[PDB]
Amino acid sequence: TQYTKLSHQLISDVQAISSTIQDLQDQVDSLAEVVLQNRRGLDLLTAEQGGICLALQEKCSFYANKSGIVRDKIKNLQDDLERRRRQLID
Amino acid sequence: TQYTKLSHQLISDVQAISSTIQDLQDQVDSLAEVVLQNRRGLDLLTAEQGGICLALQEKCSFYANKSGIVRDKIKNLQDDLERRRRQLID
Amino acid sequence: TQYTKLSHQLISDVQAISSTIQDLQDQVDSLAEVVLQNRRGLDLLTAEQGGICLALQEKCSFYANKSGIVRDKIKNLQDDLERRRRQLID
Ligand SMILES: [Cl-]
Ligand SMILES: [Cl-]
Ligand SMILES: [Cl-]
Ligand SMILES: [Cl-]
Repeated sequence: TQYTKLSHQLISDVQAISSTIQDLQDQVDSLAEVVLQNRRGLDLLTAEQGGICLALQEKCSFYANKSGIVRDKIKNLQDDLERRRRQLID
Repeated sequence: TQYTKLSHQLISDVQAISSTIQDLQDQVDSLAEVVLQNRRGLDLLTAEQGGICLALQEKCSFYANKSGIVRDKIKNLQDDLERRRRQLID
Repeated sequence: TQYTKLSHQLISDVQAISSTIQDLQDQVDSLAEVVLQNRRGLDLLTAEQGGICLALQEKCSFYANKSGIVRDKIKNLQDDLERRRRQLID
């Protein structure tokens, strides 16, 4: 009874954590669309300067997206929790 | 002894993870304020064009905030860990 | 056999979660560089107005970075998982 209970608690905690990580990736993705449109906007406004990075005389920063990596890992983890719940009944 | 130890370890890990998720939401919220002010700034600069999205001739991106969802879930999880610690003593 | 198995599962879950949190911090850091360059860009374009916040007649938003806090916590957690794996063999 004790081992399955702690097993159940682990699955529940990991599920809750996984949904929260999804929420964070959801926000990062949403915010990133706004930020990259803002960069396109600044590049438009400074087109004659060659874009905002050249206007600033700076090394240019670009976004390194990992949305697919995170979403796959979370889905694969959630799929494993589904299997684990089943085996606790069985 | 073993079961409470693994129980203790689960609670400690989940607590540490939960604080790190809070940190991520803290940064997302902070960065989002900067990004949305940047959008207001671009919309001001291109007011005569109808704002930055129309100036870019693009579908307009807006931010989808989930801060309250995440913060509630984390607080509710931390509250449960508090109860679990108590029951391990009891 | 059961206790080490659930112990193993906890370590594996926490490891997977920790890597995903790293991914999120990686994206936040990358996106933050783009956002802060965008702010410098807007401040350049509105230099005569005193920068974008004064041009907007708004309280100015600045980014509160916690990258080092998160990365340390994750590395320290991963180091502990390494020790725990070893003790499960021993
Ligand atoms: Cl489990
Ligand atoms: Cl931005
Ligand atoms: Cl527990
Ligand atoms: Cl463990």
